Amino acid sequence: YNYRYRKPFERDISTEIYQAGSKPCNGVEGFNCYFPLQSYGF
Amino acid sequence: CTFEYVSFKNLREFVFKNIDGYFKIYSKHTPINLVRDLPQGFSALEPLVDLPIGINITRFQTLL
Ligand SMILES: *[C@@H]1O[C@H](CO)[C@@H](O[C@@H]2O[C@H](CO)[C@@H](O)[C@H](O)[C@H]2NC(C)=O)[C@H](O)[C@H]1NC(C)=O
Repeated sequence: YNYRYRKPFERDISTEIYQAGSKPCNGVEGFNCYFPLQSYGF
Repeated sequence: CTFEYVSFKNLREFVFKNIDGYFKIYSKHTPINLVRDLPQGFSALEPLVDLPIGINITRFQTLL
């Protein structure tokens, strides 16, 4: 589970949550508020 | 944090632009004999550096 993913040649390491709906998530995980990096599971 | 690099009379002019994650700098240094405003005249800035920063910019600030 070490390897992770979410303009040209951009890089974006910001750790802020998916505000996946109208909720201001304030870093709290829940419905419409999800951690921004997935991982592979090799 | 992935990148690091090293290298009124004095009017110094610069251009800063970001394209495809490169940061491009052009410059020109000249004497002048004026105070309130940029002198009415012409010369071209020439390229200094072309740095592979890969980073987003929308705001900037100057250090005195
Ligand atoms: C570069 O930074 C700007 C912010 O300074 C980003 O623009 C925002 O993008 C989000 C995407 O969801 C929008 O909700 C905001 O309305 C945008 N704000 C402004 C001021 O335009 C931009 O997307 C960033 N680009 C990259 C590739 O990181």
